Order: sequence, then C-alpha cells, then structure tokens
Amino acid sequence: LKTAVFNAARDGKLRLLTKLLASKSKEEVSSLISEKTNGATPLLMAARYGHLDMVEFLLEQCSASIEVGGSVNFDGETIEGAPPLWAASAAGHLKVVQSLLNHGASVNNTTLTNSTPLRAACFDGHLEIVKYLVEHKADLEVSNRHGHTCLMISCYKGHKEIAQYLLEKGADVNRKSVKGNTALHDCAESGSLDIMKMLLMYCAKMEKDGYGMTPLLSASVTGHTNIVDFLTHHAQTSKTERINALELLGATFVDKKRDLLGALKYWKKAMNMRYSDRTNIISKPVPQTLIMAYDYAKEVNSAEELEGLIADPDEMRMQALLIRERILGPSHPDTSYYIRYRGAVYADSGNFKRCINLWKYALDMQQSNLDLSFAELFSLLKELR
Repeated sequence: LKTAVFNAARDGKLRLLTKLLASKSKEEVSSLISEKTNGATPLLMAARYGHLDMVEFLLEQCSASIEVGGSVNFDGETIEGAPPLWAASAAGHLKVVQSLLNHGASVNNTTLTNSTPLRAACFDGHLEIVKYLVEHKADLEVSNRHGHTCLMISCYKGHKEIAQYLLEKGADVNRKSVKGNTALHDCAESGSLDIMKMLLMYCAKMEKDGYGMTPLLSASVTGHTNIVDFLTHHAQTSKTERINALELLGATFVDKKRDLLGALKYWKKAMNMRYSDRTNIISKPVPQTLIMAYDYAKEVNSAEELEGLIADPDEMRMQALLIRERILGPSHPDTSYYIRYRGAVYADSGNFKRCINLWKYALDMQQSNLDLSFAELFSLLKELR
C-alpha cells in the first residue's frame, strides 16, 4: 500500500499519488507519508530528486515528516539520517530548498555525520543554494563530526566563488578540524593556488596538523607543484622548510609521477639553497642507521653527488625512499605505502630479494609505529558530504 505511495514520490509521478490520495482520508494520509520505504520517507525522496510540484503538495497534506532523517544515495554511497532540506541541497534543487524553507524547515538540521544543509551545497558547489542558506541564518562554522568546515570542504573541491562568498560572509579562515587540518591544507591537497592566495588575503596562518604537516609539505606529498613553487618564496616559510618541501616533492616525482627528470630538477633547487650561504650550509641530517630495505643507501650531500644520478635510476628510487622517511617519518601512511610500491616494481622486474626486504621493512614500520593493506588494494575521509 504505502510502498506504492512512496515509489511514486521517488519517481515523481504526481498524477498517480493525487488519485491514491483521493481514495483515502486525511488522518491515514499521514501514516503512509511517514513510511520506512527502503529506509527513507516519501518527503525525503521527493526532495532528493527535485520534484518541486510534488514536495509542495506533500507538505499541504502533513508538515510533520519535514525534519525526518532517512536514507539517501549519492555517488553510490548511502547516507543515514539525512533530512529532506539537507538532501535537496546536496542535489542542487534550489527551488526545492526555497520551498522547504518557506514551510519552516530548520536550516540547521544535519545528518548523523553532523553535516549541515550549508555544507551539503558546498560539496558539489551549488553557489546559489549556498547564498540562500546563508541568508536564511545558516551557521558558517558548524562542521561535521571530524571538524571539517564548510570553507574547508569548499577549498578541497576547488570552489573559488563559494569559498570567496563564505569568507565574505565572515567565515573563520583559521578553523582546525579534529585532526588539525585547516582550509589552507585543503587548498594544498587540491592544488587550488587561487583559493590559497585568497585565504592569505584574510591573514590565514600556516600551521601543522595532527600529522605534523604544513600546507607546504602537504602540497609536496600530494604532488601539486603550483603550491610548492608558490610557497618557496612566501615569507611565512623558513629556509629549511623550503628545502625539505622541494626535496620531498622530488620524492613524489620519483614514486607518484614516475618522472626522474622532474625529480632531479627539484632536488637541484633544494641543493642550491642548501649550499647558497657558505657561512651557514644546511647539511643533510644523518639517520640512526643504514637500512637494508633501502639497500644501505645514503642521501646525496653535494651539488656534484647529484649530477651522476640520472643514468642511475635505482639510486634515485632509493633517494626517494630515504627522503620520504626523513621528512614524512614512519607514521605518515605515504612512507610505508611507497616502500611497498617500490617493492612491487622490483617484484615485477625480477629481484624478489629487494621486494621482500622492502615489504618486510614496511610491515615492521606499519607495526612498530602504531596507535592501506595488500588485500584492500585488490583522503577518503574528505569526500564525506
């Protein structure tokens, strides 16, 4: 019975439901409206799929399913506890949002992950819904259960207009998530040099997160050269922080971009800064010990130890593992990840001894620095709406 009233609400057939709602009274017309049809409610599905004409009629019958959290689907994943206003926002259904609000829907009702209607419109970038929600008393600084703000997710998805608008309306540029992440990091991870420049217009301070990473280092890990190039001349970064970032960027060039000539370019830049002031030379730190996994290798220490490298791809591969463990450390997932990557390439090429040693080392790293896997494979946090 009601399983039929709801599948026409989802699919949007408005003529059918009007005749099924003429063959029943106004007291039980509310019981079918408060359905459990595949976890959602007739009013929720009516908002997720933008059926404005039928959402307005659904509400003239009973405005009591209006803050109900049910199940919705986006990008294949499924979201629990999403109210209808939130879902109308994530989908871009601007006029469904306006109608939902004119009938007195809370602009502050979130999903179970505590994602506001405002944050939902920021994900896919619906600027006009964002403006409307802000004008209807949305709170710029309610974040999800991880502390990811609207401004943050807007920077991560590269939405300059929306990020600008949120800053214009007074959003705090220096929020830290629970993991210590700031909107400046989301600019770094997305290569949004534009939005990074705009955040700096509001004196955005450049900090480490829980993992110890600055945006400058975060841009090096994820490989966005425009950020790393931009920040090697920003006065808010020190000399050895520039050096390390260029050097770590080189590692990303060797292992992530598979580009030895790009890597040497950045390693040379880093080398010059190290040996630019002869009265204070930045020597490479010296690890506790040589590592079998790294073939007992040692980081280059002079501009000329860099020249005889390009004809030696293996030394560069071992340089990159060394540089990464030095800068990122054993706790950053990229270190073990690229050790295992490296081991895998060696397996493919023939030396299984190199492979197993790298894989053994990575497991001892993954297990000795404790609080991804090979089967799993046979960041995701920020794509949460």
